[PDB]
Amino acid sequence: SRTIGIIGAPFSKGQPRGGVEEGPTVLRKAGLLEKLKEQECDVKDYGDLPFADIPNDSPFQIVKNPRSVGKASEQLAGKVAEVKKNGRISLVLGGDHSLAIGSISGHARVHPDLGVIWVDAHTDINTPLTTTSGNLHGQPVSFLLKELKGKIPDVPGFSWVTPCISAKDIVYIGLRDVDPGEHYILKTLGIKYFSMTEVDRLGIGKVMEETLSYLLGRKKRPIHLSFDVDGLDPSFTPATGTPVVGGLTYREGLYITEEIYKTGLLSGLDIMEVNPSLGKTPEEVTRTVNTAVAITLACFGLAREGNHKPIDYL
Amino acid sequence: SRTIGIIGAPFSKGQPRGGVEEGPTVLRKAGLLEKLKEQECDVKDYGDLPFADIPNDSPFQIVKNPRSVGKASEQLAGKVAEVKKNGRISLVLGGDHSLAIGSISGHARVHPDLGVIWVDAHTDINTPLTTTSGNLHGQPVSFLLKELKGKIPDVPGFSWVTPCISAKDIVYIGLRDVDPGEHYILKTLGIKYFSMTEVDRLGIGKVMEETLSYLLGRKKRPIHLSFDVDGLDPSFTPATGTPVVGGLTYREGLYITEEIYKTGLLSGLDIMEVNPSLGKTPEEVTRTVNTAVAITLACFGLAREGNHKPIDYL
Amino acid sequence: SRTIGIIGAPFSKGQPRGGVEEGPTVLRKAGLLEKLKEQECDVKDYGDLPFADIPNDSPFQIVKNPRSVGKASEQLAGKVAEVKKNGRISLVLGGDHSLAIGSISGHARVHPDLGVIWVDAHTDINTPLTTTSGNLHGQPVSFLLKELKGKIPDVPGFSWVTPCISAKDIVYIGLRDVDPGEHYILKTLGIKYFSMTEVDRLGIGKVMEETLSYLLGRKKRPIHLSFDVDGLDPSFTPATGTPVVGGLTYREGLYITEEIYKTGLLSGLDIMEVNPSLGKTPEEVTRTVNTAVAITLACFGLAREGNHKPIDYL
Ligand SMILES: N[C@](CCCC[B-](O)(O)O)(CCN1CCCCC1)C(=O)O
Ligand SMILES: N[C@](CCCC[B-](O)(O)O)(CCN1CCCCC1)C(=O)O
Ligand SMILES: N[C@](CCCC[B-](O)(O)O)(CCN1CCCCC1)C(=O)O
Ligand SMILES: [Mn+2]
Ligand SMILES: [Mn+2]
Ligand SMILES: [Mn+2]
Ligand SMILES: [Mn+2]
Ligand SMILES: [Mn+2]
Ligand SMILES: [Mn+2]
Repeated sequence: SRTIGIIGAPFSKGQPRGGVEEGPTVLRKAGLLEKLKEQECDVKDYGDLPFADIPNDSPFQIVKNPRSVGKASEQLAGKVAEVKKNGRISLVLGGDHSLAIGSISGHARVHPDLGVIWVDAHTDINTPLTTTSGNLHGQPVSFLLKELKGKIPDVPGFSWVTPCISAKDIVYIGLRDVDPGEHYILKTLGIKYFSMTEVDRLGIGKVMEETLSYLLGRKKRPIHLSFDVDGLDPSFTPATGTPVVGGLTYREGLYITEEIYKTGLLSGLDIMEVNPSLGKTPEEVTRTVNTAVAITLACFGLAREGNHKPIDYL
Repeated sequence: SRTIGIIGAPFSKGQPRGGVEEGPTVLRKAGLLEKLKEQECDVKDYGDLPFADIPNDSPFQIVKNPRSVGKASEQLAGKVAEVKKNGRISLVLGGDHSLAIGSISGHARVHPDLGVIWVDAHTDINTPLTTTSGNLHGQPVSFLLKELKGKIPDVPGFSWVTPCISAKDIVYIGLRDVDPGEHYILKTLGIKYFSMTEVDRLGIGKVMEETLSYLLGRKKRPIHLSFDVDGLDPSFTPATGTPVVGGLTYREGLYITEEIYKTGLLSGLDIMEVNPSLGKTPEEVTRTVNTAVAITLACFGLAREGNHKPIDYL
Repeated sequence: SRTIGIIGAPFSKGQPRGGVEEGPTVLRKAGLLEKLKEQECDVKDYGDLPFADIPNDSPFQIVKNPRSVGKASEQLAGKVAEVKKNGRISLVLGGDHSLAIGSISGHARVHPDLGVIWVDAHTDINTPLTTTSGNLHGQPVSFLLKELKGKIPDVPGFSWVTPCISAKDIVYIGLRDVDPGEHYILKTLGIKYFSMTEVDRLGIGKVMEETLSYLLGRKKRPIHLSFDVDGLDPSFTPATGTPVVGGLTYREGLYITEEIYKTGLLSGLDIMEVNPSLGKTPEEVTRTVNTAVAITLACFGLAREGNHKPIDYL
């Protein structure tokens, strides 16, 4: 049975806009925990993380808020490892995507053999040196990849980081706004990716087959799904900081997560970048939160074909 | 040549909301009959059915308005059988989906070998015992299936019903909100279905190929298409009683119906659950009615590639 | 390297509505030339064409503004041939689609072996005799096809036209509103087409593979892409004169143009039928222009997976 440990991560300093901190709150108030319980799920809530203010946090070169971002991820890694040791699937409610450094790092402490599926409009693989924005939510993958050690400078706040995945252990789905440095890294390291071009070419059906065969073909292993809500088209998730048109549909989002659930190997989940304050209308917030909840429920067994308990309904 | 008998079925008591009775009216005022004539069609209008008021209709256990629903379907079955005996394709304008009991039953009197394609967000296969709503528009398939006789109680109003299809004679397309009891029946009886998950997996092209091969592979036979407008996404058909997000697109809807037309075997058609009173704006009503008309026109030969008469246009 | 010659064609008299003349202006003000320069491109601007007023232009039978349309295309053919002789890809900003007579004709003077890809909701293949509207933007293909000479009357303004393509040298993508005479011609001449039905059936991936294999399988040759913005769904390009629902998505539009870019054979491009005055809101205009610019940028190398210069980014 599929058993979850919920971790709230109200953190925003990996990017400029403030409202992403309210991510955990609006998802919970949408009745996420209750809805999980209403399906097959054993849910334990490990609460929202207290991220202390680090008021003295001047840029490292162009990299903004490095100490705050680093500490938040350090804290999150500790909590994720704790929930994993308790035999539960970690469900991190973000919060900006810089937290993926902490989420994946903590997960990997307990399950070093994890494979990562990254659903996003962006690769989030800028280094502190290639970034032109300095926003750390556009950099987390570079901190995790072994191949890029010695390319990442000693950024204050990140001394605790030990890269825990290789180029072969991650697959991107949804990419349509990739920086030139990022594209260079992508091609250089030979990372498997399905940009929107590939999804258009192959269909999401083949994308998922290829994705799961790629990661699980050799050996079954724990899956970490890091889901940036901006992976989906802004017509479905508008209340987010860096929306890009031409995204994955609602249907494609549910297909990805249904197929992932059915492997029985989902081990860690990030639901990131929901910013209710960026909704142009109340309905836009509602639509974004509703979609994020739907995505989450699919990850833990809710199937569009229907679900039933193991009894005779007739 | 493709020859039609139109039957209006202004009936609503299979569900709570009243405006679905206006279905026939708004479709006709959209110029449906004229547009059919403007393509290849021989159209006879058998008028709107007069459904008498049965004011004494207390629930049967939780099942609501059983006598009214039963009589409406009994009447409709008689009219459908009449149009079929006249060598015409019955076109039923609904009205709520409980009327499918009458439509399919009457059709099957004349053509017992029919196969059913059911386009819907829902399976509509609750029994009077499994339903939690009591709304009969969520139950019609259970009354039609031979396998489920002895599971259906003697509901007042339905003594005339004799189940006329087996589990193998129906294919669902579009399913994304299926009750647990319904999912149990679906899996137990081995009914062929393409939920939105399958449509996402395979593409509507393969779905239609599989659907038609399934029903027609052994032997050519009459097709009954029961089309709930909520099968399509609410972005296309919002003025309907039980909308569910993540539906079939407009394009997928036309593809389904184009492919069905081209078999030359369409024998019965239901266009159900249009409720103009549920449109949030006049445009939403217009959009819903326009889409329903477009779907209908495709069923009778209107092709997106173009149509032409058998002459030399040059 | 991919090298462009921009030609503004502010012309509207191939159809009734006036604002399409502002096409070049709003695309340029959207920063199109700058954005092309911001990617790999050598851009020369050959300016906007001065189309003299021909006030004496009474209908030829039902065909409207024949002399004005004919002269505009004659002028455009001269400019396109000039840019082609200069070793550049002609980029024509329309303007209504009647200008395709001039664009393709001029291109073909320099590269007689061109193949045409026509992205549109319409076939634009009515002759002056089959048209029921008389609008010349619905007729340009008939003037270009060799097979139809002797079917085209001596329309004033078009004596300069010499048909330059055969039935085999054109592929349509996007068709969903085709007149009966047009469908007759399509089927009679055996022209390759992918209506929305085929796109639904096969997926845009297979459509592009088949399209390019069809045109380029035997021999590599220059490609002319004539892109009517109404090929895309009106949810993406609403500010256009003849919108039709159920169109190609934004994603499909970018996939078509990405795949075309990657052949290295794009030789001529038309971006047609943008009419800012038909936007119901400022945002609709913006959305239409934004989409058209995005389509154009994809034709000249902008890839959703990312782009990078030939250096070491690390
Ligand atoms: N690549 C960006 C966006 C990162 C998004 C983070 B994610 O996916 O968690 O939301 C954007 C860089 N871009 C450079 C030029 C254009 C504007 C900013 C960056 O800041 O590095
Ligand atoms: N399955 C439902 C909806 C039926 C829709 C009828 B159709 O497709 O003609 O429109 C809904 C049951 N559901 C149970 C719990 C949630 C709310 C109601 C039911 O009432 O049985
Ligand atoms: N086929 C039409 C539309 C042409 C669109 C031109 B394009 O693709 O550049 O935008 C429409 C003919 N139709 C006949 C009956 C219905 C209304 C007009 C025509 O005018 O010939
Ligand atoms: Mn992102
Ligand atoms: Mn991200
Ligand atoms: Mn339904
Ligand atoms: Mn139904
Ligand atoms: Mn057009
Ligand atoms: Mn056109």
